[PDB]
Amino acid sequence: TTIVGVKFNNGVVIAADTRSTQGPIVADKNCAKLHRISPKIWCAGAGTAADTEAVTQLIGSNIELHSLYTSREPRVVSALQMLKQHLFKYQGHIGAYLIVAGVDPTGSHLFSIHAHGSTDVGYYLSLGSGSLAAMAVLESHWKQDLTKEEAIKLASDAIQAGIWNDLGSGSNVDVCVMEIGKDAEYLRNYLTPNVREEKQKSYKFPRGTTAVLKESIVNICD
Amino acid sequence: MDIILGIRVQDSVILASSKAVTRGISVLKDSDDKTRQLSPHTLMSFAGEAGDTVQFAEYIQANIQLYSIREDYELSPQAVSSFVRQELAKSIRSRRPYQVNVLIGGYDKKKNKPELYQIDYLGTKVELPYGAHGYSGFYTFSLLDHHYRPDMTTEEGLDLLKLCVQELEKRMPMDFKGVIVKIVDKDGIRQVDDFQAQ
Amino acid sequence: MDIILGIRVQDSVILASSKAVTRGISVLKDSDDKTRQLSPHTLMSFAGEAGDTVQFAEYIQANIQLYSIREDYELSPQAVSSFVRQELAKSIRSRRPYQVNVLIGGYDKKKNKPELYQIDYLGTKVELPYGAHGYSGFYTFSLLDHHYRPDMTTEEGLDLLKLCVQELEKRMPMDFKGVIVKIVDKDGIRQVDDFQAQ
Amino acid sequence: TTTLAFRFQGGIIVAVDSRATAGNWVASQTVKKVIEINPFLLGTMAGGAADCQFWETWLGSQCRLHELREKERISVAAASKILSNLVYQYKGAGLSMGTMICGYTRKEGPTIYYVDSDGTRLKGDIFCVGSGQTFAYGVLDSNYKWDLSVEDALYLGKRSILAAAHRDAYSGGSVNLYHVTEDGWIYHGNHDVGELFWKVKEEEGSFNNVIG
Amino acid sequence: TQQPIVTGTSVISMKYDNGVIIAADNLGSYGSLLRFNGVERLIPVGDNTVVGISGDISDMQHIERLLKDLVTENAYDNPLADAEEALEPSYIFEYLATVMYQRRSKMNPLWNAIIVAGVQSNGDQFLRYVNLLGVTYSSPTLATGFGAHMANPLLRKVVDRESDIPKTTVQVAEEAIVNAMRVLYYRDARSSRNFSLAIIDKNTGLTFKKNLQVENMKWDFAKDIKGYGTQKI
Amino acid sequence: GYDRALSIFSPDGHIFQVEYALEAVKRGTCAVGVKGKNCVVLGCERRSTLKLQDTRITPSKVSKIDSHVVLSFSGLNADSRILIEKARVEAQSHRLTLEDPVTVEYLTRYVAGVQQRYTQSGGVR
Amino acid sequence: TSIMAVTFKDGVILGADSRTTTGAYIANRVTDKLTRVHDKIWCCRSGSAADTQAIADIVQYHLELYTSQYGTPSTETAASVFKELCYENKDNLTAGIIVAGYDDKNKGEVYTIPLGGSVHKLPYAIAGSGSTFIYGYCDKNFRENMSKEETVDFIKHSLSQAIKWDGSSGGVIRMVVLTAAGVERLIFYPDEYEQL
Amino acid sequence: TSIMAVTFKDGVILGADSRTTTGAYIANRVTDKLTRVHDKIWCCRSGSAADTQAIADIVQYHLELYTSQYGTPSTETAASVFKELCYENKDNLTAGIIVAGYDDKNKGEVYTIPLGGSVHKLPYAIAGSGSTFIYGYCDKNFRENMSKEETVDFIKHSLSQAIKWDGSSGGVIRMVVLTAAGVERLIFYPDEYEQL
Amino acid sequence: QFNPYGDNGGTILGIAGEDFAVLAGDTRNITDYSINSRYEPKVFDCGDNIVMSANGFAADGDALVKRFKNSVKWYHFDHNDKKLSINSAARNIQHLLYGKRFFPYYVHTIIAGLDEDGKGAVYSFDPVGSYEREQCRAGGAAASLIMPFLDNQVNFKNQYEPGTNGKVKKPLKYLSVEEVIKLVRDSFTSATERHIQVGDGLEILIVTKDGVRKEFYELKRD
Amino acid sequence: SDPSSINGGIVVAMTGKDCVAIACDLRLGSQSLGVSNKFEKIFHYGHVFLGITGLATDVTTLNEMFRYKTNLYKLKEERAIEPETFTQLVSSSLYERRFGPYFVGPVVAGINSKSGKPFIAGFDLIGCIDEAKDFIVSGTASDQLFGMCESLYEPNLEPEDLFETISQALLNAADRDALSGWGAVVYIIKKDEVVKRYLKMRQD
Repeated sequence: TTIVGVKFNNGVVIAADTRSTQGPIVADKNCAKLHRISPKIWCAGAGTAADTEAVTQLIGSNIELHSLYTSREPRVVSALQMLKQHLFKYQGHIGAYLIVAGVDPTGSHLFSIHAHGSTDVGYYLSLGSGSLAAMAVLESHWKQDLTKEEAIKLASDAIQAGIWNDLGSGSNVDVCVMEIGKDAEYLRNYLTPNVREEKQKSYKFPRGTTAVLKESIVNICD
Repeated sequence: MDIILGIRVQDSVILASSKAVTRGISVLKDSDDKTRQLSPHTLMSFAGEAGDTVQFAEYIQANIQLYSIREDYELSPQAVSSFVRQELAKSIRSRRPYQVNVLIGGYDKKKNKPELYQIDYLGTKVELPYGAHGYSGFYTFSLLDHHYRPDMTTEEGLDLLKLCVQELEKRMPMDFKGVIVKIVDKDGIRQVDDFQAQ
Repeated sequence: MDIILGIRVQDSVILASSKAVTRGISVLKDSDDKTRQLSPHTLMSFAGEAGDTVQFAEYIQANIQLYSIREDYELSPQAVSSFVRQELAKSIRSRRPYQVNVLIGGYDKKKNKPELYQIDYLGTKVELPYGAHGYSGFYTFSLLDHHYRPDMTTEEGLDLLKLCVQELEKRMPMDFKGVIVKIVDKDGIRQVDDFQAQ
Repeated sequence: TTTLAFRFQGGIIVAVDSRATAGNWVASQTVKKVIEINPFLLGTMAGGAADCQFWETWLGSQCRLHELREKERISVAAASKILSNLVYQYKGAGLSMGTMICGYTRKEGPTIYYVDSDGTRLKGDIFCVGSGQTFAYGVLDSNYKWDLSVEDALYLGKRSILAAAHRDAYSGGSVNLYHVTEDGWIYHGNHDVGELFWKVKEEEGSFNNVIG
Repeated sequence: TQQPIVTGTSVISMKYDNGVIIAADNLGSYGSLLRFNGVERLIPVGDNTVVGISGDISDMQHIERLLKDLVTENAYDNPLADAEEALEPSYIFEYLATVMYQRRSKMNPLWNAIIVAGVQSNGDQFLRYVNLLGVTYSSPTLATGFGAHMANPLLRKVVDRESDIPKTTVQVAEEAIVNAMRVLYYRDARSSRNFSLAIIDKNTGLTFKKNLQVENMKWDFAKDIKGYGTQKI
Repeated sequence: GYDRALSIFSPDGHIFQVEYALEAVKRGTCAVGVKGKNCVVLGCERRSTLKLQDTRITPSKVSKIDSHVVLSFSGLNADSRILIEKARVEAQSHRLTLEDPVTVEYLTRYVAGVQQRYTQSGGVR
Repeated sequence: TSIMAVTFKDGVILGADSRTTTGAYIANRVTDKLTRVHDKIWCCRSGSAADTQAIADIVQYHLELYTSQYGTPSTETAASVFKELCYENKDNLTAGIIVAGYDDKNKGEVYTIPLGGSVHKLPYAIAGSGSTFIYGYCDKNFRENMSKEETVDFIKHSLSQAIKWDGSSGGVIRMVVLTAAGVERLIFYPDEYEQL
Repeated sequence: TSIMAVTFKDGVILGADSRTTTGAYIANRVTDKLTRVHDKIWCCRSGSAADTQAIADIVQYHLELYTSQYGTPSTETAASVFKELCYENKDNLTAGIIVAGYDDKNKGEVYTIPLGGSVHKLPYAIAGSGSTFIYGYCDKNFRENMSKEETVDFIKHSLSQAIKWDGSSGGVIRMVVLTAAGVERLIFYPDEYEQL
Repeated sequence: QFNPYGDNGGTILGIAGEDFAVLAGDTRNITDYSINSRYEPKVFDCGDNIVMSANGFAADGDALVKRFKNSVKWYHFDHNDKKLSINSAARNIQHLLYGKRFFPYYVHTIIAGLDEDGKGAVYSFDPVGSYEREQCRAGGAAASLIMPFLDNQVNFKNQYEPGTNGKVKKPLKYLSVEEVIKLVRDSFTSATERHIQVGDGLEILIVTKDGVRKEFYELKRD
Repeated sequence: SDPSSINGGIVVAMTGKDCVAIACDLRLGSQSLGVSNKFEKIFHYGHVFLGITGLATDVTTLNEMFRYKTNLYKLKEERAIEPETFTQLVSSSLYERRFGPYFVGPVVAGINSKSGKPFIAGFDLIGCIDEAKDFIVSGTASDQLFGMCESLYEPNLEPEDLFETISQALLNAADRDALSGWGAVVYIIKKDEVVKRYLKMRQD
């Protein structure tokens, strides 16, 4: 997995690859690693997939309930505090590593959280097995005061570094832009540089090829 | 382990269970009945860990008898087996699981058909024409896979077991001191006191 | 382990040895002769580790036969036993020791007296009225401690073994598939082909 | 793996399966587990593929040298002991093999020897070796008679391996048959379990459980 | 079997149109202690080959001695030692690879990752890697340790496949390598700012640059970062 | 350490040491063997250079290699022992591995090989 | 990590490097190890980031509720809370914390809570992997009552050395000045401290 | 243990503490860690006493036979012998040796052979458990070409600090001065260096 | 503690035609989650019309190939330049492998060529020398994904004559070099999709009575 | 040792044109010993189908559980649960046992009764959802199934064709796995009808 976060002059963007894997086998060639905590707080996660997904929804759920209770927009620091205290409580057993970003009444934010519960703040971050390939790119092109477009490029380029150079990463690039004044825009499959070439042959079998022993109708209606 | 075999013929279920109880270097008893009657038409054989074995059997026996008196009715073999599977399935994830394997043979008076259920200590249940627990299965499954027929009479079934028991007495390393055979059919449960030479 | 018994009566030494050869889950053979004749009046029974067992027996056999031909004479039972002890005592401190236990029964033509030697794989030798290796000793030493007499005839000796073998077939966990009995006396070594029911 | 060999009136029957595995992975369904040491000596193979193939092929080379040296066909006993003694030299090193040396000499007649990597060497009339041995024993033991027909014996053997291929997850593929008479071994075909099972089921009425 | 004590980090390299470039910082680490700073880890052999070594420094010094001997020995009864019969980069590599595999095969490895860079006599660029396991491979770009994770992605953006070599100039190449060295300085905790770089060009020969330093580093944005989440001052 | 070539060819193609070895046999007491239709008999003569021996203990001329094979000889007595011992050991080794006593031709082929080997090995006569 | 706190004439200063690693990889090169638990009570964190962050967050909470009820807390009290958490939970924590605050009655104070959970009040304190290398240097150059400028210099030099030898330390040098005047953030980049 | 070698204008000086421990017990408080392998080639031993002693004894032997045949050996050659033994037998040795000699052509030279068996030529070198504490101090106070008196002072201070912080070091501070003038033994007691 | 082995990924495939045979393999070589090379040949022409690949631990595979080639060389020197038949090479390889029975060449090796009747032949080996001649065989990382495919598409397993009620098995008509190359390419594009250690490039060596020919095809680089 | 390798078994699901297919083998063994060749691993609640590979006792327990939950769902919701919804119910139910999971590999297949759209999904033992449009695989011969599916599969196959493809994938993958096979059943599902067929395969 390769997930990144890049702050720009008026917001923040997060991106991620789309390869899911069990050991060396690719289970999902196009999963979505970008999760929504609240409409404008998005999260990307690496590590135990079920954990990043469960922790994201749990905190997301409480963030919604909190927002309704306080009649205010969710704040990134709240998702951060709730996530970390939860992960900390479980001493690292909830293998969730996340890069959480978003905009709220106080501005734009970019944070990272580790399974044990420590948090970081910065202008550009990357996590996952592609972490290094991506960070190499970010360390070579990041600059202060990037435009929304420059940020998308930088982020998109980082995820690519991962897709190509990291075996734990591949397929497509999903992006999500969060600009201080507008709605957050999720760009599912913003890039798709790995389309399978047309197969050399068709393996459609002649009907009757398979030997059947018994046949019957199944009752679905009650 | 101990020998726990079961075979469902035409109108009945036959259960053969070894008579030995060995602890370490000594064979403490040679007339052990590794079975408990759960209801007039349901019999259960068991083998496994020293204490868990009987404690479990008697526990299940008690519950079925309680059900029988409360409802003045006899749960079908399928129902009793489902209850036992769930009990073992709870057990496997508890502090100290019951390490017991069982065969449940019962005659379903409502369907008028014999039934044989095999359930291991993990709560793995499967209904079979014939079953076995432990090392026995290794020499009796192919035997029965060969000499078994659905329409066999109770008598052909007993001959079949005898054949199993002989294979077990030839190739098995342990002396399980023979078996105790019991028949479950439309008329209840009876024991074949003459298998020591049938 | 296997059953290796030996009993020295009035004018002979009787050696009883189990016939089973079990590997894991299967009893591969039920007519195994766990003995090697070292010389016309010296017999050796053995039990232990799978390969070491026979390899050792035959190795000792070969050496004794070589001695016999070189000297045109038969080493006394005491001498043959001392040679075997030293062989095992060397073995215990080598790269891979022979894990073999043995009973050496021989008739000493010069003294005109039967002799029984028990030697374990460490090279521990002791001369006895009766001996056993493995778990057997646990049920046969007190038996013999009770029913044994120095003046017993070869016939009383065979009755004594039968008594041992019966105790072993009642309390031992394993099915050793009976024993092969051999008599060593002033006239050599002969086998009692009828012990399966004597 | 499942392999058997048994002595009867018409000589010796030798049957083996042909599956090879590495864990749950079925590496092969077409492996030869019977090496024809020579016109009158067969060797069955069970355990590590390499260990068997290598050492038994080597055994053959040793038998050939015996014949050039003694101007006489090696005895089943002497041939089996070569392997046994070799395997014993390596005791403890990790060789893994359960083998059967089957042959026919004028001097010994039909003869079978069990030889494993533990160093155990046994002469007998019936032997089943391999992860599926118990399954074979169950079928073979309950239908064996010294007086079977070369036709029936062949079948029991074939049927015994079938039984094992069915119940043992580590046995399968096809059955390779052999008949041993003083004029040497006679190959009796390679029967794919894939078709043999159904045929036997129908014609015999057994395997009554499985649905067809 | 052993364990490394004093060590050297990454060795990055790539090949351009006329030759190959290889670099390595001058640090000799001892666990987390940045103990030595005057450690040259680029071993020049003759004038057409440069050997970059990472891993156990004591083993590196040994490999160094081996190389000096290979040179001395090749000169024996060799009137063409400085011409047709001079040490080729491929010879030097096959030698070292032979040694590496023999040692791992005797269960007593030379705890290193080595990259042999150079130009063959027929002008061909030579770049191959060998480590303590005896494993070997070639690629338009090669890096060891940390450089494999961070340098390769950057360098492969300049030369992704073979066809990109002729299109790459010494300047573009040397620039990519120098930027990589900076990146590694940012994220590799066992790296040094000072490093050596060497170019082996089929025309200009062997250029060995010493005492370089990572420059143009961005650190200013650090001032704007306070706390680890909710802190504002 | 000592490996001088003692048995070597001479100009006419003879190995003098082997030839002189035969002269040692010519000097030894006579020995004979005739095979019947169901037996083989071995006769040997007894010297008389000195008579006052103890025939009970004095080593006999006919030796048993195994229970079904015998070996008589003519020549150096001390030398015969070496061959007899090796023959006896090989006899047992053969029973141990082939599980069958040696054939007379086999046991013979073996003794002969030991003798042959001593004609082209260094340091030995 | 390399962190330290130094008391001086006008109050106290806290300094730290900015490198956090996970193995040999630099997970963050601009970390801010100077954490505020109260207006004029800060701390330096070493050990498990997850643990020290959780610790600090709890402490900040306690001093905030304390202030609500009893006014501004003494630096001694802040150090007591850290201690209570570190000592009582010593089996599950890997935290080495330097506490430094500025009071008006007590001027500057420095307390160090090492691994066990013990508390030690000192003129100045150094800690973190890189600290081992500057024990000699700091012992030889520390003087009580130095001037702000002198103190900033002492910390700047000491840490530059720690960063020089310890690979677990590096990046920028951050400082926090605590005096009656208020709170001042200071930073120093490699190009400056590397050449001292 | 805390030992060091420093090259200076007139040659080189070797210094060391005198404490050898087996656990927390001081087996010897007056140990002489300054070992002579040749007239003007000495070394400082750290690690296994048994190993370093055996090493040195072998080296002394080699330099003695070398001298018999080829005259006085260069300090570089002595360091090569130590290396040969330490590298080739790295699996069975726990030795950290500082080699320092005075030649007429090369003046003073210092070589350090750490655990692996690698060799490093340096202006000066520090080693031993106590050395970690004086890395910062020594880096900040070492100057090339110091005078004998300045060098003795540098070593005296550096070690006094090492001894101050490392419990595995202590006792007296021993020194050996190697110059064209000859060889001079120096000693300094606690009462003096403890108050520096 | 030192581990003498490593896993360099990759997958190889060998199919035998009626008068030809192929040995294919991706050109990617990896270590953990990094790519060492996108092009590092792994299938070799060893002379006497024999191609071989020893997949698994590269250093081991290389030493084996190297040893076998040197074997062929000496075979000529010692048997009047006689050609080494494929069956003979197979036996020779068995000894090479088994010679290291107690410190194995951690590789799954396959060789391809033509037998003495001109028929296509494929031989595959156990890490310690076990071997069998076959019609086709996949080896290496994706072996478990490809073999099932080859059982179905090369030996028509589980395939029957439509309408024969699974009573008649699909006839064993034999594949042409063109049909075979399609199966190979499809096998690798499929493998490349689901296995993170397969990709970059595919190189196939074709053996006919005229010698050894090579074809190369790109593969997804993610 | 490995709960997921004790009993053996596989399950695979594929989408087709206005149809879906879910198939499984019939084996249930204890290590090498084959025990039952009637152990089906596909179940259904309403029009939603669920296949489960892994530890047999958990396969059974989970089935009894989802029947229990889907029954109450119908009584309250007054409508049969949909594929999408059920997938979520399966996921949360698994994650609820995060630190003491059921050792299973579930697979959901069905047609949304309201949108007619075909649906399939897979899960790891702690509930992580894998939502593929083409095919989901599970079991001891999953590597094989991945290889077979990736090669044999192609979009919008018709019911009669998807049947051939799925059966060929299951069958050939099962035949390279010692713990799978011993019978097999395939389910062809369409908005209105569902056909169930038992395949003929090797019994070794």
